Amino acid sequence: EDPEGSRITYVKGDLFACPKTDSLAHCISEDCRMGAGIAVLFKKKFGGVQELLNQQKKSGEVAVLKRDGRYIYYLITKKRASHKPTYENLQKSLEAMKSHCLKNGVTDLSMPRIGCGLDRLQWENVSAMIEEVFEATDIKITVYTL
Repeated sequence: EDPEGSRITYVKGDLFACPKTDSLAHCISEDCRMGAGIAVLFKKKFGGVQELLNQQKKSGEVAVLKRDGRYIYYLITKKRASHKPTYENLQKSLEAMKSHCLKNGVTDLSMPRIGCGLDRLQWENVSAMIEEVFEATDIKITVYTL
């Protein structure tokens, strides 16, 4: 009797108070503008705007910063901040993140309800997508809501 446990755990609280060893993820546009929502706090806490731009990542890719021995993943899901993401680009970006996690030994991720709220995707779809992308890995995801 060897319980895998849930892929996704839900926590009411502050994403940025997650374990310091967890990597973090959220969604941004190719323009790397982080002027609304939780992105504002990613910008304040981790910076990296020019470093991210220099990676020249496109929709469906992931830009990455290393901060304090773990990673901050910038899922590039749309071209511009005022646009809306497709599920297809979100999936591609998550796959990209997964492959980086696996290459770099990341086993624990924390994130908000990615794509949802202002990006106007439906959480039931995103959670299913996360489950599909991370199946057959031992990467656990904690999703934070204030």
